[PDB]
Amino acid sequence: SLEAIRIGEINSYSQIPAFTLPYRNGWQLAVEQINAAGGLLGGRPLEVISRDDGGDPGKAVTAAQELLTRHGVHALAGTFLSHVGLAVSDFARQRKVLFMASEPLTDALTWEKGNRYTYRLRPSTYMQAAMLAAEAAKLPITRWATIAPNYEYGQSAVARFKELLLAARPEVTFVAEQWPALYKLDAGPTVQALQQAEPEGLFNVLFGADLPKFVREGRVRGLFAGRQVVSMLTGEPEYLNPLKDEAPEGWIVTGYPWYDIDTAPHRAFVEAYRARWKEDPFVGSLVGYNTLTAMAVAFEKAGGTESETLVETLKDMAFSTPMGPLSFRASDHQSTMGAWVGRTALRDGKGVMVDWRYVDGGSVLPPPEVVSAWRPAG
Ligand SMILES: O=C(O)c1cccnc1
Repeated sequence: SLEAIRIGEINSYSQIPAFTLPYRNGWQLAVEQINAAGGLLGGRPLEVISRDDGGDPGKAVTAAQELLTRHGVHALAGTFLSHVGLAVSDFARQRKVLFMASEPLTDALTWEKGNRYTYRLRPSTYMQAAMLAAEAAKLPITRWATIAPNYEYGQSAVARFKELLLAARPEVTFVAEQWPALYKLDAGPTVQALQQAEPEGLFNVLFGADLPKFVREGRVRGLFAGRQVVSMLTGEPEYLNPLKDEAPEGWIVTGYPWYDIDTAPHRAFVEAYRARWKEDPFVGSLVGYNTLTAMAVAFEKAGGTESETLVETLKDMAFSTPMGPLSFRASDHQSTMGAWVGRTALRDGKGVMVDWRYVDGGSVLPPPEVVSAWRPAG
């Protein structure tokens, strides 16, 4: 038996299965394909040992330690919540082991709290806020209100949206901010506070379980009528689909219009996923698939599992995905994975995105010289 290459993956399987179950389907698909094609480094099988974090930073770090000390994993991967990602990243820094963050979005993972051992796949809060702020900047309104879950992710998303919109439109004013605790939205009073401030536009960061509550209560109380809504992640099917015919219309969102992407590599992924799982993909599926693909490429290009070489190998490293080649920047360890921007609509009683475009991640990233200086000096 040849020794496996082992990846320790940690995620919120118990807390946000809407994302994490299709995500696991995606990374498992990638692993199966890699092993069927001969494995890595002369035939070594790729193995993922996965753990639940309960959506908790402490539990995630305990899991990381167990993966290292009981299973001798060669790298860590995953997480969903931004503060959980930050905790696992700091642990990885201390232990000098690769951590490939998949889904946590805060730009703090690559910038303010960036480190040698941490790389991150998905487009960050900054990146998605840049996409959305550029759209908001074209609207002939000035009065904005924000609503976001009150933890690292929501805080970063709102801070970046405000910064980027104000830079484009110095006359914009932010007339209200609402900060429900994650998964604990008190919809009535929150909606009323937004209405009271008489905004023209709303910027929303609620996702998952919080989103339908906000959509429904906003509608009941007339919050959305005559207002523009700009909303991070709302076009991702894991959040949009459960709303069914109550999906919001005309919102400007980031999301994943997988049903309408016609390019061959993406269709190949959709069909391989459907054949394997008998389910449609969600954005989590693409995230899982890309994460394990990128990691497999890193091991293969490194020629081994040794941590320092592995980390060096990822600098400016390209990897093929269902959306074409992506790379990890040497400067901030951020992948060039982008997102899709467009408007929500109903199609046959289901939420979809229309008038959308793919925005490559590089196009909304500051230059390497700029981001390098935002990282810790040691
Ligand atoms: O906390 C995060 O980074 C987060 C929130 C929603 C979706 N993906 C990531």
